[PDB]
Amino acid sequence: GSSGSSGDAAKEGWLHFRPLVTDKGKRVGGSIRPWKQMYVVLRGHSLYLYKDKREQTTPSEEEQPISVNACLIDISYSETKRKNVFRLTTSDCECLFQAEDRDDMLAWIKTIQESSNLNSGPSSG
Repeated sequence: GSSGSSGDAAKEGWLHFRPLVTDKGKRVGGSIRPWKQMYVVLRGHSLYLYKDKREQTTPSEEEQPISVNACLIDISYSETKRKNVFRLTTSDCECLFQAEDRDDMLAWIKTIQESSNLNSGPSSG
């Protein structure tokens, strides 16, 4: 699916990004911030978040990009009042992602899981 779908991002849409931790050499007592709502865009193998949908062409503003090339998605536990939420863990850091409609959620999980996974698809012919 190349040279067709407009844009340069596999998928895009508003989602709640809740990181588990960013630092390692720091002893903190509790998460730094709760569920954050920022436009999340998937371009290639990196996740570019945005506090607003004013402009995508440009990179993030304050939140650094996260690599998903080797991440691990898993339907977040079914305990959080938040429904249709998938948990993603990148070799660099870990975070969460919520959705609106189940159908929509599944879409993301797939799209991403497809990017991270080996791109050894049939590119012959």
